[PDB]
Amino acid sequence: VSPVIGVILMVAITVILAAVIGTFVLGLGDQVSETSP
Amino acid sequence: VSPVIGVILMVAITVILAAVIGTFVLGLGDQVSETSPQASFDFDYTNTSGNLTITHESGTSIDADSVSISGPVGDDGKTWADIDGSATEITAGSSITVTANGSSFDSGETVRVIWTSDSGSSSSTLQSWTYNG
Amino acid sequence: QASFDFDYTNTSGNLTITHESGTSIDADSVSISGPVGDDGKTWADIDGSATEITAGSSITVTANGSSFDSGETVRVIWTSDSGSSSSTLQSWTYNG
Amino acid sequence: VSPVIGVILMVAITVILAAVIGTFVLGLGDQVSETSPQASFDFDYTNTSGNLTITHESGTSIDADSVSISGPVGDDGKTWADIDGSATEITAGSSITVTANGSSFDSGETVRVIWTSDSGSSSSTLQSWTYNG
Amino acid sequence: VSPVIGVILMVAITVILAAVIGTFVLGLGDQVSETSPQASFDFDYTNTSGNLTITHESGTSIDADSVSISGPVGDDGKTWADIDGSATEITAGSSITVTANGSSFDSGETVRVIWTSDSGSSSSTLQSWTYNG
Amino acid sequence: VSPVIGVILMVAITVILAAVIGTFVLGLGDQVSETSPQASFDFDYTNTSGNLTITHESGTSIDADSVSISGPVGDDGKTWADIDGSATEITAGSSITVTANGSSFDSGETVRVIWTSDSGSSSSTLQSWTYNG
Repeated sequence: VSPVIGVILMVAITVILAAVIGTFVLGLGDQVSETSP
Repeated sequence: VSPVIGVILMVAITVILAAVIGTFVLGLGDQVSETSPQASFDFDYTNTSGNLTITHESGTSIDADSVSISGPVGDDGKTWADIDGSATEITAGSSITVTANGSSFDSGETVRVIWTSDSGSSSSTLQSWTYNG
Repeated sequence: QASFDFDYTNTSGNLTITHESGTSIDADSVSISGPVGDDGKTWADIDGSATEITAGSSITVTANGSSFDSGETVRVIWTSDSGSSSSTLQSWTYNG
Repeated sequence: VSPVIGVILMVAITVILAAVIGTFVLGLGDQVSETSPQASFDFDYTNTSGNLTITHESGTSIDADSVSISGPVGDDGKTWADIDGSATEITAGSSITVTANGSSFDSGETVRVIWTSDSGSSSSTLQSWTYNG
Repeated sequence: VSPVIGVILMVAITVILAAVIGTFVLGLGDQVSETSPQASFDFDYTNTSGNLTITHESGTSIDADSVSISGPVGDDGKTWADIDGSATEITAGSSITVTANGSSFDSGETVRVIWTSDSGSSSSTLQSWTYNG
Repeated sequence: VSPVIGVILMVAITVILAAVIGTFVLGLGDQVSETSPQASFDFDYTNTSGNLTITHESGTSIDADSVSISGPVGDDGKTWADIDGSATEITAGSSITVTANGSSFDSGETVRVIWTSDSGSSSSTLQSWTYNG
């Protein structure tokens, strides 16, 4: 029983941590634009 | 006689206790679900008028009622389907326009794009934008 | 022994309960108890013509009033043929 | 007697709970697919008539029903296979002509080339063009 | 009496089943090893005689018995240590010469440099050369 | 009577054995902590006098008592806060000067910057410099 629950909680942590990285890298990539004439 | 009765009562206790654990572990395992969409957005700010435009660049298609804008803007806390009249899905090329609260932004003010699940028990920040003067 | 999936939609207040995996259950042995409109009715009553509960079978109940409040629980309950035993198959709590 | 029965019931719970996780992780892993084509386009604008020509320069071959034009132009929201009568693939040297809505563009107006997947659950912006006076 | 015996038999089953898993996972973990060398090679072809020269440019040192040539050439399937008489290592400046099968190459014919591990259960293509007329 | 007593004694054994595992796994899980700072340093050597200058370029701020210099230099094994009189933090623009042991370096001699944790049970090499003639 306990191994399956451990797997569930590890997956739950992984999803949140991946979202946290995704927001940061997307915001970092949006910053570059607007060349000058 | 007594050993057999003891065995019977021990089995009777075991069945109930196993059911009690089973309910708990099944309920615990049902809790994990509902991942959030992955997409990219473009923030375009004009200082003369204070208008900020948010456009969908690439990624999955998102329900317009699951996305809301939070920040120091006039349209604060409203969904993407409210800010424009008739949106239903957010695909590439879709945009909305909000205005900075007052008439302009101040350095260090953030505007976020937020996703909320259908049950309302999960949320995520899709993207955020900070004004850096 | 079986597993169920609870799917709640906040806009309309509808909660869907689906059989995921496990044994087959008589639809007259299972009832729903909770602050919902279909309270105390069996699985065979909520839908017109059910006879067995196998994987992929679902029912839809509605939150009493028009929405749930945080901390309200809905249970799935099994009752034996003689009526002298009962058990809670699964329960769902709304946590805002 | 009771320890063996407890073991039996614990194994019975374990099997179901493992199946419940397996379904979820398999469904999560099936979601990622369908990358977008990489290609380059040439935008050619004539101010006298307001006509903008979009030509495929180099890159992969693209279905003409997967590409649509979005912008302040008369042919807004139509696919590449609709704007010309009989296109089927987009290879190098293929071009379409749209006209600015009204009779001319205004500075700061953008026209995009957009790819949509067969299921309709993904989109991307291939290229965009902004008129800068 | 019976509960203690049930516990004893359950422990006896647990020990064996744990050993069975342990053997499998240890054998699975032992399988991954033996990465391939990284190096660069120069292919020099002369059309008059049909001779192709392969020279080691830069990178790690490679055993001459681990590298073989495969392609439409006379020395097909032979190791680097066979094509020249007395090679033992492949370092920068080392070269071999093969000849196109027949007396010349045809457009679209490929010659590869291939590494094989000591056990013989892994291989990789170090570099390939295609004749494009 | 005896089955119930057997159950009681089995439960009594189970509780103790579970506590014994719990202590071990909790202690094992407490061990992982204390990551090291990430920063960049500039090494500037003058051959006439044998002086090597180490400057903080960019990165996080570091306690001056957590960083020491190891190498064939006069100030060997001393912390960054000892080499200069009154340092407390290492931020960008902070530098120290050490002198090569003897009066000059020899080719192949390395100087390291080393971080040590507060408990003293972890260390890392921040950056190293080798003199290549």
